[PDB]
Amino acid sequence: GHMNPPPPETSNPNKPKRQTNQLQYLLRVVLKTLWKHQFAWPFQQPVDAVKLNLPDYYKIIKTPMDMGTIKKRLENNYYWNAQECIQDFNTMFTNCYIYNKPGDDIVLMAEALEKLFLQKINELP
Ligand SMILES: Cc1nnn(C)c1-c1cnc2c3cc(F)c(C(C)(C)O)cc3n([C@H](c3ccccc3)C3CCOCC3)c2c1
Ligand code: NA
Repeated sequence: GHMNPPPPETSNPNKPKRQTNQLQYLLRVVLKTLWKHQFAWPFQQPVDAVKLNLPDYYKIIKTPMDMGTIKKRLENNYYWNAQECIQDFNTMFTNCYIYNKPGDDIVLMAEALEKLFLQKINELP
């Protein structure tokens, strides 16, 4: 009846690459801190709508994003500007709030990670 879309692209080999203080901070400080949070595990890979039986997930969410994709993107120097990476983290949180309702365990988890994300991102060098 329903299948998953392909996961987001994690490499852009025809684009030029660079290291900046903000991109290193996004990988080694922001992503590293969120990845090891007690409630990070549902956000470390794309939503498997097939395994989780969510046939409406990819009908409601057209810009899926997850930390596993952000991690691979940062490791492949996918981002040239730190604001592109920040936008992917914000898309991941906004998708969770769009699909789910307050009081849902996944939302409580998302709100805790979002608080930690905002604390580290507000200190962006
Ligand atoms: C939905 C949704 N919307 N945004 N996100 C980011 C999600 C999301 C993403 N990944 C997982 C996920 C990955 C898993 F591997 C497992 C296993 C197979 C081990 O059970 C469960 C997983 N669930 C559960 C879940 C929530 C609602 C409906 C069905 C399943 C959560 C997990 C946390 O506790 C509460 C229930 C996810 C929800
Ligand atoms: Na909601």
